[PDB]
Amino acid sequence: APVKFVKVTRVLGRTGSRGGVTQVRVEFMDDTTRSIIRNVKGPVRENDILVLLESEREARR
Amino acid sequence: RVRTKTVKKSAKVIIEKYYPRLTLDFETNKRVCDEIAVISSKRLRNKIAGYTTHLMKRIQRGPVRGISFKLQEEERERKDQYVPEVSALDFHQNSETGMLDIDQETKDLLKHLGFDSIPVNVIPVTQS
Amino acid sequence: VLAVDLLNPSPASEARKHKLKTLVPAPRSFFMDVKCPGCFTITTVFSHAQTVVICQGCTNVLCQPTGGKARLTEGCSFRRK
Amino acid sequence: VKKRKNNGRNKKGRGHVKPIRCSNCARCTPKDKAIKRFTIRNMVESAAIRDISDASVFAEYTVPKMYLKLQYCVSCAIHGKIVRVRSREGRRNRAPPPRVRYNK
Amino acid sequence: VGKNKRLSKGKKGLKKKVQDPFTRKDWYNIKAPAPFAVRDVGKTLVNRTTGLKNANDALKGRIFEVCLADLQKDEDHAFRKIKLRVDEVQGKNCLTNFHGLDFTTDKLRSLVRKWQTLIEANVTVTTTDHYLLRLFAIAFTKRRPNQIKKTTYAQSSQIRAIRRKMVEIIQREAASCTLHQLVSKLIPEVIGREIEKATQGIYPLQNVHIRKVKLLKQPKFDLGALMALHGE
Amino acid sequence: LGPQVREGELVFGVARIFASFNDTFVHVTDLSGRETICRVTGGMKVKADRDESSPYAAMLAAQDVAARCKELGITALHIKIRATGGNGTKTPGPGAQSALRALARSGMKIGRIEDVTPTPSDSTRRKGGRRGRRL
RNA sequence: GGUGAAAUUCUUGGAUUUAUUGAAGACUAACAACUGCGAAAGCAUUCGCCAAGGAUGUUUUCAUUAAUCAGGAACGAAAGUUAGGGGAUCGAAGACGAUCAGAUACCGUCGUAGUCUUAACCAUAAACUAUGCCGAUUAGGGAUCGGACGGCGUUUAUUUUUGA
Ligand SMILES: [Mg+2]
Ligand SMILES: [Mg+2]
Ligand SMILES: [Mg+2]
Ligand SMILES: [Mg+2]
Ligand SMILES: [Mg+2]
Ligand SMILES: [Mg+2]
Ligand SMILES: [Mg+2]
Ligand SMILES: [Mg+2]
Ligand SMILES: [Mg+2]
Ligand SMILES: [Mg+2]
Ligand SMILES: [Mg+2]
Ligand SMILES: [Mg+2]
Ligand SMILES: [Mg+2]
Ligand SMILES: [Mg+2]
Ligand SMILES: [Mg+2]
Ligand SMILES: [Mg+2]
Ligand SMILES: [Mg+2]
Ligand SMILES: [Mg+2]
Ligand SMILES: [Zn+2]
Ligand SMILES: [Zn+2]
Repeated sequence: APVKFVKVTRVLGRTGSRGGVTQVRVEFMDDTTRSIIRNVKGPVRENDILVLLESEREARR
Repeated sequence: RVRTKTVKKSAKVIIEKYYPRLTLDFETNKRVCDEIAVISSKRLRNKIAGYTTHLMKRIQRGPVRGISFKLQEEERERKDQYVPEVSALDFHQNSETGMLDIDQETKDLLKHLGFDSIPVNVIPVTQS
Repeated sequence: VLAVDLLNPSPASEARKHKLKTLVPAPRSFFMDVKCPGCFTITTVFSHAQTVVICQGCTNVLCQPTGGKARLTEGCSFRRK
Repeated sequence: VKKRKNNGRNKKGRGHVKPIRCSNCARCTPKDKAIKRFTIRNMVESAAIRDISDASVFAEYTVPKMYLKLQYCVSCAIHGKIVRVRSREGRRNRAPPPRVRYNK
Repeated sequence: VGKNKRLSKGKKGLKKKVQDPFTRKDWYNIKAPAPFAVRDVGKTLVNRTTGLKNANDALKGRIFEVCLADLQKDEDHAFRKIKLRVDEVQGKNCLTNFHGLDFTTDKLRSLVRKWQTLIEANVTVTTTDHYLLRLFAIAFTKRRPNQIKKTTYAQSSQIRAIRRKMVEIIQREAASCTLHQLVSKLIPEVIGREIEKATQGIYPLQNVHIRKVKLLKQPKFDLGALMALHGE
Repeated sequence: LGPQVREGELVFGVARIFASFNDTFVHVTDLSGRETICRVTGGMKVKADRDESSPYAAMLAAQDVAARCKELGITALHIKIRATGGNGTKTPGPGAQSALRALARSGMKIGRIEDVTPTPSDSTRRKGGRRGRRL
């Protein structure tokens, strides 16, 4: 599968029923113009790098 | 980390009573406060010296409302007698052509009162 | 207010009130004589005429009735009598 | 007791008005009593606007708009959080709320 | 879901043998009438002609929705879509003629607004060539630049005056015309400017438009006229 | 196999997306309804009744539609999305946008956006009663 | 299909979906408002015909002809009744599927009377502004619908006077 690498640029509060998930703005590190919103389970800092199996799906708000 | 009223009142009264002898340096105010005050706690003396040195950092750059010291008041009443040599209302000098502009029924009001000799020019105003 | 002379209101205020709400009612309608361009005759016509007024000569219309005061023909002149 | 001077209806000078159907539970309420909201939005969401733009075949393109007018009964009004309970003094204020124009 | 079928094919059935029905299809081109700029409008698909099943019979009652902007190569008329009905199919070349006109839904909903007055009318008409077609018209009240009053409402007595003037004008314009001449009159929006000019005295009435046109009856086929308009 | 055309030109089809609140339908024709190029629905893609109308299922249904229509030769699409209409919600369902994005991302071309939801001028009485669904 | 989730139900005897055509009955979206009319109940697609009404304008006409009313009389939503026509959609009664300890209910699929109209009865509603009808006086404001009167301008037409 064409797995893609994305990096987080900003964190926008903590969502979810139990605060485990966080909602972030990510950057694809291959087309620096593109940016979407995703959800993450673990702690996240600025300039962290995440591995994304599928990118089309989008999260709430 | 919020300071209570006892420090707030003590810092204000010390600053306004004794402004010039103490400066932005915290170390100096530490020894200034306890010599000229009766304080029963060392940490409380630190509390006062630490907050009081904060005030002069922002007073040095622009005045702040709610605080007044001896040097500060005297500046106000020396500055408040400022007055130009020609009045802003006066127009004999301010306007090149002494004669001024009014509207029609104002000129009619002058006619009613009898002060016709005032040199003015009337211009109509209406948009509708 | 609290001190007014009701006996001598201003003429503007009585030209400003309703025709029935003045101190004494007085009509604001009038008669007029119209000069038809074609002839030299004179006809007396009410200002609020409800009927078409015909001149004695040449049988021409002089006014058209309306809701308020009758409208005169464009090519006509009148003086308030 | 009167809770509201206008009986919460806005109807003075007539006897009857035809009802309408609630857009959520299909209830019938008078038209003057129902809450009316007019909404103007885009066909596609802001993240997808570019994807449509570069997938179009008309060079520059302007996505069309979408217009709806929804209307609810009062029971669905405060359950969908469209409006909420106000205080006794704040009830008599019919000015529309000032929408935020800076968004921090 | 795969596992919800209970009777499947039903009481008793068996699987099929031959599939992929697209091996027997054919492609045809579609053209446009004379007044329009571009003639090619796309391609169409149909089963291949065979015994007992002629192909031409299936390509004689089809209609297509084509936006007028594509036909005229102009983005100003981007809110009007028209129908084309196929009549005769020359070899690898479908020929069509006029079948109607209509606005898009979003433009129509974007025009209607609160605190204004909406005027609407319709009328049937027949041409010198025996075509019976119906036209709809619409207009709205116009605000004045120096207006302070919140709402612009017209009196119903005036409304009937506009409706009468529009109907009389539309009938007069469509009294002596042919379909080619009339279509040449819709695309420059000729009708609107006389409607607004004539009703100018009663009320401004901005945005005068003809909402839609639909035809009800047709005369004999008369292939000579169709070939007259096609193949120019 | 496909319509012969020069490489510069591109041929058009039309996709009619029906997005209700219980299921989503993607159906592609050829500028007329007589001939159906392909049709797929969320039900095949999903494995559970609950998710038959989900955006993810609509995306999956749009992917194999694009794949299936690629070899037919059609290269550009017009779209006509519609909701239930009539006495329905008249608001497109959640799986509306999803499939449209998946169509754009898969490589398909887009033109002439439109909405074709049917609206009544004055309808018959609608189901529910005078008191509505009281749950 | 439908739901918080399912089932009853329809489907290669081609369900659901796409386009074209035809018939039938009901209803008049958006414009539609702290806006209009009527004694109230009530009244919204176009046009033709019939009689009726309020307000304004008036140096027309009669000259107390008036106000409220025990008994009495006309109209009077929805549902309901008696005879014909019509019977699309919803849907009392009824029959099934779920939930629940039980569920003759709330949820879902069907479905009779009824829902429409013609000719006659019935006379009750939170029929509410919970506020009887006529007449006089009492405080500031700004909107708004209909008629009349005065005025500076703009717009515009076979254009002026009119209309906005
Ligand atoms: Mg009234
Ligand atoms: Mg009532
Ligand atoms: Mg509840
Ligand atoms: Mg079928
Ligand atoms: Mg019908
Ligand atoms: Mg009105
Ligand atoms: Mg209507
Ligand atoms: Mg009695
Ligand atoms: Mg009844
Ligand atoms: Mg009945
Ligand atoms: Mg019998
Ligand atoms: Mg019967
Ligand atoms: Mg039920
Ligand atoms: Mg039913
Ligand atoms: Mg009673
Ligand atoms: Mg009572
Ligand atoms: Mg009463
Ligand atoms: Mg005037
Ligand atoms: Zn004469
Ligand atoms: Zn509701």
